[PDB]
Amino acid sequence: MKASDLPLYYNAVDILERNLPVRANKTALFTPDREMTFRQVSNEANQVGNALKGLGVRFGECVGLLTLDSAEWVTSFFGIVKLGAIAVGINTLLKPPEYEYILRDCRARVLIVHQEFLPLIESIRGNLPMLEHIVVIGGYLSFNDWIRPQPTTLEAAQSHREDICSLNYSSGTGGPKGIPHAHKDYPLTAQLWGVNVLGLRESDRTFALAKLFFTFGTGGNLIFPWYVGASCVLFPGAARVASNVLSTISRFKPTIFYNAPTGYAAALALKDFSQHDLSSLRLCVSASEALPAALWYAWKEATGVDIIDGIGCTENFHIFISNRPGDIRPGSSGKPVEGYELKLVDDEGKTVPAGEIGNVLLRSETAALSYWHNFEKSRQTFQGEWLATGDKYFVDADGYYWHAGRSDDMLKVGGIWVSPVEVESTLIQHPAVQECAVIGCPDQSRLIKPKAFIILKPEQIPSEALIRQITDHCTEKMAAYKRPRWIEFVTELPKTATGKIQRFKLRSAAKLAAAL
Ligand SMILES: Nc1ccccc1C(=O)OP(=O)(O)OC[C@H]1O[C@@H](n2cnc3c(N)ncnc32)[C@H](O)[C@@H]1O
Repeated sequence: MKASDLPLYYNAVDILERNLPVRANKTALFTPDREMTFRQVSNEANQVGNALKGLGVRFGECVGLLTLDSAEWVTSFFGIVKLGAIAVGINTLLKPPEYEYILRDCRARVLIVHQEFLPLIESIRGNLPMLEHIVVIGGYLSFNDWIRPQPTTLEAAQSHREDICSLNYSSGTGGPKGIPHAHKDYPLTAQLWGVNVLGLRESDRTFALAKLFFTFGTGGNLIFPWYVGASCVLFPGAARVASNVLSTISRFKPTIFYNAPTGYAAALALKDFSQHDLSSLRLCVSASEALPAALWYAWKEATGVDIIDGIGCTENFHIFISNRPGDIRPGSSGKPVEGYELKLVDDEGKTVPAGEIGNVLLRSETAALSYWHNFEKSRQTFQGEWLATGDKYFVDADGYYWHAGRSDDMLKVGGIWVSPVEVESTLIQHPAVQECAVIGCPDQSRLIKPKAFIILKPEQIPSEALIRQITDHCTEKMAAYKRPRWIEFVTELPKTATGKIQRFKLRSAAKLAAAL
C-alpha cells in the first residue's frame, strides 16, 4: 500500500482500534502474569491517555517507557500514541548515564518505569530538570492507582499521519541516535511486510524474543499481529535463558516465532531442545543479524519449521528485504519487498555491476525523515528518497541478496575485501561451534588478517584436533585470504540487547592487545 491510501489525519492507535468492537472479547496479549482482550487493552490505554492528561502531557511531547515486555508496556504505548504524545521505548539493559542522556534528549516530563529499574533512574533524578512525574509499575505514582480513577473512554488526537508518534534510541558505535517514526509507518510496515510477505492472519499468534523497545519486536510481536486481529505473547524474563523461551512456546502455543541467529543457536545448543513442544509454530522469523545457512537447516531439521530471514532497521521501522514462505534461500536476506525499492552503489554513489559488493540504498515511505538531535548524521544517512543503512550487500545470479556485513565490519586483506559474515557462516558449519565473530587484526607486520572469536557448544573445551578440524574446514570452504589467521576460543561475546555482536569492541580489544 501507499501513504496516500491512508487518511491525511491518522493515528496509530487504529492498529489496536481497527479490531474494535468485533474482536472485543478475543484475548489480545498473553503474559505469564496477565491476559487481556482487545477491549481490556483499549480501556486501559484510554485510562493511561486520560491519566497522562492529568500530568499535563500534550500532543508532540515525549513520554518515557522503560519496563519489561508486559501488558503495562502495551497499554502505556497505545495510551501515549492515542493522546498524540511521543512514546519513547527505552532499552531495558542500560546504564544510569545512558538513561540520563535519553531522558534529557527527549525532554521527557513523565516516565513510566518498572520498579526494578527505579533505582537506576533515582540516581540520575537531579540531572533531569524536565522530568516531573515518575509512574512506577510493580513517593511515586503506582501504575494501577494512577489509572484507576480515569475513565475508559478517550478521543484520539487529531494527528497528521506524518506526525511523530514514537522515538526509538538505537544503540550506536556513540552514543545512541534517536529515531522518530510517524503514525503512517505503523500500518504501512504492517501491510508491506507483515501481511504481504510474512502472511500474518487473524488466526495467528506471535511470540518474539525481541523486546518491545526493539522495532523488530515492536512490529512483529504487537503492531503487525494486531493489525490483522492476531494475538501476541510477551516474555518479561531474561532472554538469555533459552529453555524458558521454548517453554513459553509450549505453554502459550504461538504460531509465529521471532528471534535472532544468536538466539536460534543458543536454543539448538540445548541438549534437550526437542523436549519442548514447538508444534504450534507454522513459521519462524530471524533478523538483527544474518542467519547462517547452517542454522536454517539445523532448525529445519529439528523442528520442520522454515525460518524467514529478513533485514530491517530502526530507521525503516522494519524489514525491507525478506524471504518468503514460498521462496527461501538459506543464508540470504531473500528478495526485495514490494513497496520498497533497493539500490547497490559504490563508495562514490554509482550502481555497482551485478554480483559485486555495494552499499545499500533503501527507498521507503516508512523510513524516518531524520534523526533526533543528530543534524550531521541525518544528512549522512537520509539521502533524499534513498536511505543508507550502512550495509554491504551483493546479489545472486538468481536475484538473492547476501549480507556481506556492516560497512565497518568489512576487513581488507591484501587489498581484497573480506566479508566477516561469509567467514562466520563457514565457521558455524562445524558442529562444535555455537556462534562466532570475525574481525580484522594487524599481524605484527601490521597487515590486517582475519581473527575468529569462537564460542563452543556447552561443556566443550578446545583441543589440538578441534583447532585442526576448524582450520582444515576453512581451507576447504574459503579462499586463502579469507581464512582466519588466528582462532581464539571464548566463552562469551560482546552483545547488544538486540541480539547483535559488538564487533567494534572486539576490534578495539584486539588492537589494544596487539600493541602489547
Ligand atoms: N529494527 C529492525 C526491524 C526488523 C528487523 C531488524 C531490525 C534491526 O536490527 O534494526 P537495528 O536498528 O537494530 O539495526 C539494523 C542493522 O542490523 C543489521 N541487520 C538487521 N537484520 C538483518 C538481517 N536479517 N541480515 C543481516 N543484517 C541484518 C543490518 O546491518 C542493519 O543495518
